[PDB]
Amino acid sequence: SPCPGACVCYNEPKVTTSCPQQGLQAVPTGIPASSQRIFLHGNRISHVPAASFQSCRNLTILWLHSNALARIDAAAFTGLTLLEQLDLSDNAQLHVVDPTTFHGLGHLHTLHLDRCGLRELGPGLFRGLAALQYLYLQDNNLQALPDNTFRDLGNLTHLFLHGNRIPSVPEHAFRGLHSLDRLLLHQNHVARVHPHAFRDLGRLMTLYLFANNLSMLPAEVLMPLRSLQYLRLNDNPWVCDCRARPLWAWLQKFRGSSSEVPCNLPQRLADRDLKRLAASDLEGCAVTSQLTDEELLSLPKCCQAAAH
Amino acid sequence: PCPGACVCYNEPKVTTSCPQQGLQAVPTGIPASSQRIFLHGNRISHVPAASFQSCRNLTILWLHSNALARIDAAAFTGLTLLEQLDLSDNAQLHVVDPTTFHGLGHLHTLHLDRCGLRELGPGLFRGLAALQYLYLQDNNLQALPDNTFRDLGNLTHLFLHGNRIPSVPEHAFRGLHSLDRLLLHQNHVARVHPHAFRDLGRLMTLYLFANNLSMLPAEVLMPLRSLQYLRLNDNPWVCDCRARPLWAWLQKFRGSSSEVPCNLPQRLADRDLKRLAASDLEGCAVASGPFRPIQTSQLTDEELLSLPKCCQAAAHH
Amino acid sequence: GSPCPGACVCYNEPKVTTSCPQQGLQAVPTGIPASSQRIFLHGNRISHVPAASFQSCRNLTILWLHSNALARIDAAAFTGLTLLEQLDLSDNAQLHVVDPTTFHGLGHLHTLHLDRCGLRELGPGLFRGLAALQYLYLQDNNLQALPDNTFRDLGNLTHLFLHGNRIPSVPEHAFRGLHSLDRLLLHQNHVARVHPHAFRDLGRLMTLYLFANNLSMLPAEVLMPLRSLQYLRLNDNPWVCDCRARPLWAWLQKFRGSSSEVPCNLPQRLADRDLKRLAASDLEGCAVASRPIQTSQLTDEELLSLPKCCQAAAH
Amino acid sequence: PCPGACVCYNEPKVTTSCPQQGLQAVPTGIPASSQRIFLHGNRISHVPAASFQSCRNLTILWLHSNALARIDAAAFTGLTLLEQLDLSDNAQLHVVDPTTFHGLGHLHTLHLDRCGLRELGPGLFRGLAALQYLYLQDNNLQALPDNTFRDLGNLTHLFLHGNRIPSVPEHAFRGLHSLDRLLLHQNHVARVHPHAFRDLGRLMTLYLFANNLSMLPAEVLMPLRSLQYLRLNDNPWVCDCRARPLWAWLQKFRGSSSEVPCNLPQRLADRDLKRLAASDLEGCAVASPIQTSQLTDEELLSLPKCCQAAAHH
Ligand SMILES: *[C@@H]1O[C@H](CO)[C@@H](O)[C@H](O)[C@H]1NC(C)=O
Ligand SMILES: *[C@@H]1O[C@H](CO)[C@@H](O)[C@H](O)[C@H]1NC(C)=O
Ligand SMILES: *[C@@H]1O[C@H](CO)[C@@H](O)[C@H](O)[C@H]1NC(C)=O
Ligand SMILES: *[C@@H]1O[C@H](CO)[C@@H](O)[C@H](O)[C@H]1NC(C)=O
Ligand SMILES: *[C@@H]1O[C@H](CO)[C@@H](O)[C@H](O)[C@H]1NC(C)=O
Ligand SMILES: *[C@@H]1O[C@H](CO)[C@@H](O)[C@H](O)[C@H]1NC(C)=O
Ligand SMILES: *[C@@H]1O[C@H](CO)[C@@H](O)[C@H](O)[C@H]1NC(C)=O
Ligand SMILES: *[C@@H]1O[C@H](CO)[C@@H](O)[C@H](O)[C@H]1NC(C)=O
Ligand SMILES: *[C@@H]1O[C@H](CO)[C@@H](O)[C@H](O)[C@H]1NC(C)=O
Ligand SMILES: *[C@@H]1O[C@H](CO)[C@@H](O)[C@H](O)[C@H]1NC(C)=O
Ligand SMILES: *[C@@H]1O[C@H](CO)[C@@H](O)[C@H](O)[C@H]1NC(C)=O
Ligand SMILES: *[C@@H]1O[C@H](CO)[C@@H](O)[C@H](O)[C@H]1NC(C)=O
Ligand SMILES: [Cl-]
Ligand SMILES: [Cl-]
Ligand SMILES: [Cl-]
Ligand SMILES: [Cl-]
Ligand SMILES: [Cl-]
Ligand SMILES: [Cl-]
Ligand SMILES: [Cl-]
Ligand SMILES: [Cl-]
Ligand SMILES: [Cl-]
Ligand SMILES: [Cl-]
Ligand SMILES: [Cl-]
Ligand SMILES: [Cl-]
Ligand SMILES: [Cl-]
Ligand SMILES: [Cl-]
Ligand SMILES: [Cl-]
Ligand SMILES: [Cl-]
Ligand SMILES: [Cl-]
Ligand SMILES: [Cl-]
Ligand SMILES: [Cl-]
Ligand SMILES: [Cl-]
Ligand SMILES: [Cl-]
Ligand SMILES: [Cl-]
Ligand SMILES: [Cl-]
Ligand SMILES: [Cl-]
Ligand SMILES: [Cl-]
Ligand SMILES: [Cl-]
Ligand SMILES: [Cl-]
Ligand SMILES: [Cl-]
Ligand SMILES: [Cl-]
Ligand SMILES: [Cl-]
Ligand SMILES: [Cl-]
Ligand SMILES: [Cl-]
Ligand SMILES: [Cl-]
Ligand SMILES: [Cl-]
Ligand SMILES: [Cl-]
Ligand SMILES: [Cl-]
Ligand SMILES: [Cl-]
Ligand SMILES: [Cl-]
Ligand SMILES: [Cl-]
Ligand SMILES: [Cl-]
Ligand SMILES: [Cl-]
Ligand SMILES: [Cl-]
Ligand SMILES: [Cl-]
Ligand SMILES: [Cl-]
Ligand SMILES: [Cl-]
Ligand SMILES: [Cl-]
Repeated sequence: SPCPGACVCYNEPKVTTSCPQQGLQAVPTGIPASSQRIFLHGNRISHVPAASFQSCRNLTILWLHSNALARIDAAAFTGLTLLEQLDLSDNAQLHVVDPTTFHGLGHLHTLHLDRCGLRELGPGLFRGLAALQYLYLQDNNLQALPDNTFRDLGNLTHLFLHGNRIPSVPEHAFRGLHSLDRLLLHQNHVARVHPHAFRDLGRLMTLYLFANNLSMLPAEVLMPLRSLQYLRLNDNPWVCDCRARPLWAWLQKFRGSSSEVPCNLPQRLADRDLKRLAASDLEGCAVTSQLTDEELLSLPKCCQAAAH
Repeated sequence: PCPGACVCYNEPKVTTSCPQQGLQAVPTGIPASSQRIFLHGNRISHVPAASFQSCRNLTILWLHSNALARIDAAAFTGLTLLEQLDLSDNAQLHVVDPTTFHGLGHLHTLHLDRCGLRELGPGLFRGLAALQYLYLQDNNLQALPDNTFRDLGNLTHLFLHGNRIPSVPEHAFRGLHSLDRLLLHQNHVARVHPHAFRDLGRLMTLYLFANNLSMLPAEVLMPLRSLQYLRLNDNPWVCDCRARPLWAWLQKFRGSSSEVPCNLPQRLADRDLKRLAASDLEGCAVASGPFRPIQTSQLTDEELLSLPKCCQAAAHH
Repeated sequence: GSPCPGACVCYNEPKVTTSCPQQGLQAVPTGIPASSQRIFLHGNRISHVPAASFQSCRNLTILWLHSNALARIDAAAFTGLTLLEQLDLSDNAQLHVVDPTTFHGLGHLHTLHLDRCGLRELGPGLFRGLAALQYLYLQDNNLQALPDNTFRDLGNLTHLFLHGNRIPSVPEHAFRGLHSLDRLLLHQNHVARVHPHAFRDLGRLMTLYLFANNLSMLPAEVLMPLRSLQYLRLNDNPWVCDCRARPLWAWLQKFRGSSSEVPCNLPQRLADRDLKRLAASDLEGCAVASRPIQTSQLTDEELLSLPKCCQAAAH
Repeated sequence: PCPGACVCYNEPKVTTSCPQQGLQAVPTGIPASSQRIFLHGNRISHVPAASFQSCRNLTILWLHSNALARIDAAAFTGLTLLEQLDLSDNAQLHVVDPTTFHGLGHLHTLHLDRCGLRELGPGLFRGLAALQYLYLQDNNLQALPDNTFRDLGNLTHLFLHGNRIPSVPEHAFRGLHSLDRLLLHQNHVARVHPHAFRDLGRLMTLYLFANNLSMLPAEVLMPLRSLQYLRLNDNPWVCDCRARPLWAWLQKFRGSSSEVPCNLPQRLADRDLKRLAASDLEGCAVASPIQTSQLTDEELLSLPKCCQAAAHH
């Protein structure tokens, strides 16, 4: 019954404790235990200690974005077995989340972790979140997409990873994401997508890969994407020589929608859209042609053969 | 001995035919060997259990356009050779007992349109594994519960237009793996659950026009691999970020579709979603709640929760 | 109506019951309470069951009509009885025939007693749609055949009683559909042969009675689908212990379950020997029905109708 | 820092051990890195959600032989690395909230015996796909609801003896396809549904002794293809017509079984059913001494089907 001074409390449609943008630097004491939704966003809260909301057993929505979170205790969400939506975004100094923090939240549907200065995704961080549908991880400081990071997320439909520093997509980065509809990887440092990286993405409808470091994309990697409707590939250093031939053909047959695929090399094809190129425009190796054998091994197969 | 108000003959099937004779009840003395009985266009109001009990070989029963107020739950129990049952155009019938069709394993067509039906009780279509045509249009249905058609694995046609169905839950159409044509137009459909059409891999025609769809998840169309024709006009489509998945689906789809006219935002009013470019679909156009012409920036976080996810993303950043 | 019929006793516990057995009733009594869940009319002298004889008793689950004087059952006798679970029509020896559509629509029927009803045949469609049926009693009738697909809808049937009839053989598809059958009683008939693959659908069968019949041989291959077999009775059959008995002999050696004795009727040298206890070398040559008649003097038509090993013999 | 009543050490696993210290509450200050906690033999009465919340890596929790009156539904929610949970010998616990074990997808053993349990609530064992050992013996259970163990695809041992289970319904043991050992002795089991053991194809050992079975359908034993040892003694077996299916099964079964002593009729008292001949099983021995001929058709409805046949002849 006693509502905290910084807060407004009401009962319909859900029991709500709302205290946003009140300059709070700590979670207010005396939050009604029957709260189903708690809005603490836009304050200056620095920490989330253990069991900060433990009495609110019926909590389904916890809003904590745009604070000054520097640390979240691994036991911060004790008691919140029914939590469905958790927004922790826009806390640029958070940097790290203990890998066990979200454990046991089997009702979680939405998790906002964007703009949290996250340096890495720890092992087990998203384990057990079988009901999760939306995962926001964009605009962090991620430098890797480790294998099996999303392995338990069989119900995930939306995965937002744009605006990090992801250098590549390993084979099993997206293992287990059989329900994924939308995958956004634009504005990273992706220089390559491993073969079979999209093996589990039979339901994917939308894939953004623009503003990355791709010089090539084997058509074979796109072949599991049988539900694909929309593909974005612009602003990549595409090399339109022999290595572009598979992607070129795939683009000709694909009935969905796609962006331009502008050539960056060779110079004679600069600013040409690959989709509009004739097959005979794709010749030789672009990369100076005589190289070290170790460097020759690092080039596409058609370049190694073009030397011969 | 043929009833006075009737005409009886034996080929091609034993038939008792007495339509539009102003009959106040089912006539007595219908030949027990009857296979086809045409009693439509009369003034019959009840069908007790004993009415057709002697007609063991009955396969076709026509009772449409009568004055049916009631059908006994045991009216057809022993008549399991029944193949076609037309009970339509009896507007005051209002309700059919959920056990009325149990055991009719040879039934192929069931007409229940224009019967003022208020609801489909649990188990109404249970066990009808041979049913091919089901007419339920122009009734007073206000709900399409999960598993209503669970056993209709052989149904090819399902008519549901002209009711007041407000939404399609996830398992409303579970089990309909033979369905070819599904007509849901002229209802109040405001939303379709993303996996509502999971079993409709053979569906060729789908009507959803004249409803209340502000958006349709492209995900719900994805299982419709046999789809050839899709009707979507006369819905209040919102052509903002929420329309992006459907927009892409419409570009790739090789079958035929109606226009998808944008209702909001105003700058895109009467534009066709099919003809829009991706860049046209940016941001959020608030089409729900009180204070109806409103900017997303003016909405609390709590208010944003009722909007599409992509609207929430647009408002915050 | 709600008052109890004169010849009856009515009570509510445990189920609403109308009980009028052995009252000398010649017809179904009027005024049986519509709320009846159970009706006992056995041991009277009821001569027929006309259309809708109990149609108001919508909650009826048990209808007892055995040991009456039924000469006819109207095809629509059981109108209204959608919830009927146990129907006992047994011991009406002058009934002779049931209209093939009489039980149609009785989807809750679990038990059906039709034994000792003088039944001359099982009409096409007689047991159609009885998906819940578990017990079917057909013993001590006058059945002269088991037509194909007679039981094809009886997927939940566990007990089938057919003894004391005049069934002459078991055709290939007689028992199609009986995937749940546990006990099959076929004794005291005239079974001269069991068609190969006749037991194809009886993988759950635990008990098979074939004694007091006219079997001269049983291919071991016909028993092979019976993976659940526990008990097999085969006595009182004119078993012929020649070359034709070799497969059954081998089967009996390996069989881990229980079986009766299998007494040899021919040849005379092995008369009344138990096939189970014979050595394989005791099984030789071919003994035709018949002084023993040689294969050598037989017609080719007759020869073709003998077991394969007999045809091979003397050839 | 190790709590005064405890001993703490690192190898082989980080362990906090404080058993039999007369503790009335879970000690505060248990090291967060604890993988194993031994608090058995104390007098602990409550387990609030906060108790073990900081022990994120907790794998083994021993709480047996305490005074538990209550376990909070959120007591283990975040501790999803739990593999062994021993809550046994807390006779006043009586109820475990149906959500208590949700999300424990690494749980391998769960001890709930001697907890005075009155019921198993819906969803109590939901999602425990890793569970191998489940102890539920010596409680106060009066029913085994359908689908109680539906998700326990990896369960090998299930102990249910010493309860008051009156019957086994058709789908009580649905889902238990890895089950090796099932102990149901010392209950009140009067009947087992014919298809109750449908999913128990790997079952090797079945204890049904000290119950109230007057008969057991052979049909229920048929799917038990791996069965090796069956205990059936100390039941009031009726060796009349209703025993014929079990009689035959007993003749064919090549694993081991206890004696199956007849309780009725008097002429076969204390005889082993396994040793009887088929001719010894005839007619109906009515539980009362009442003749079969004297029985009304109404009364016969509550008897085995073969008794109805033996009565009417
Ligand atoms: C949660 O909701 C339930 C059901 O309305 C209620 O009984 C319970 O008291 C609530 N819990 C809290 C902590 O308010
Ligand atoms: C995932 O979504 C499906 C519906 O698509 C739902 O039935 C299921 O309960 C959800 N959760 C899990 C763990 O499958
Ligand atoms: C990736 O591309 C950016 C331009 O968008 C460039 O500045 C950067 O050096 C590239 N990095 C690598 C590793 O190629
Ligand atoms: C129904 O059809 C069967 C077979 O054609 C026939 O024997 C019977 O007389 C017909 N009529 C009735 C009322 O059963
Ligand atoms: C469905 O229809 C086909 C022919 O259209 C038929 O062969 C099949 O038996 C029907 N299925 C059922 C379950 O009756
Ligand atoms: C649906 O739209 C029609 C016209 O477009 C309107 O008359 C009706 O009120 C709407 N229904 C709902 C529930 O908003
Ligand atoms: C059958 O039982 C139902 C519910 O017990 C009752 O409402 C109904 O009146 C009964 N029918 C008759 C004919 O008594
Ligand atoms: C047949 O038996 C199965 C197994 O007990 C049961 O689930 C099913 O409901 C039964 N069928 C009918 C029609 O009663
Ligand atoms: C059937 O067996 C009996 C044995 O009592 C025998 O009398 C009868 O002739 C046999 N029937 C045939 C057709 O051989
Ligand atoms: C759990 O173990 C990991 C190492 O696997 C360690 O980094 C972490 O600090 C441990 N957690 C606690 C609360 O001790
Ligand atoms: C079940 O057991 C198998 C074999 O021991 C194992 O591979 C599997 O991981 C187990 N399941 C779980 C959920 O641990
Ligand atoms: C079996 O039931 C009887 C009374 O019905 C009871 O005395 C006996 O203790 C029961 N058996 C067991 C093992 O509890
Ligand atoms: Cl609440
Ligand atoms: Cl804010
Ligand atoms: Cl903290
Ligand atoms: Cl959500
Ligand atoms: Cl993104
Ligand atoms: Cl999408
Ligand atoms: Cl390729
Ligand atoms: Cl792009
Ligand atoms: Cl170009
Ligand atoms: Cl290449
Ligand atoms: Cl070359
Ligand atoms: Cl008309
Ligand atoms: Cl009128
Ligand atoms: Cl009526
Ligand atoms: Cl329609
Ligand atoms: Cl069509
Ligand atoms: Cl979608
Ligand atoms: Cl349209
Ligand atoms: Cl149009
Ligand atoms: Cl506008
Ligand atoms: Cl347009
Ligand atoms: Cl964003
Ligand atoms: Cl009698
Ligand atoms: Cl009659
Ligand atoms: Cl029999
Ligand atoms: Cl049996
Ligand atoms: Cl034959
Ligand atoms: Cl053979
Ligand atoms: Cl025998
Ligand atoms: Cl001889
Ligand atoms: Cl001998
Ligand atoms: Cl042969
Ligand atoms: Cl140590
Ligand atoms: Cl102890
Ligand atoms: Cl351990
Ligand atoms: Cl023990
Ligand atoms: Cl035990
Ligand atoms: Cl049995
Ligand atoms: Cl024992
Ligand atoms: Cl065995
Ligand atoms: Cl066995
Ligand atoms: Cl003995
Ligand atoms: Cl008894
Ligand atoms: Cl009696
Ligand atoms: Cl029995
Ligand atoms: Cl008998």
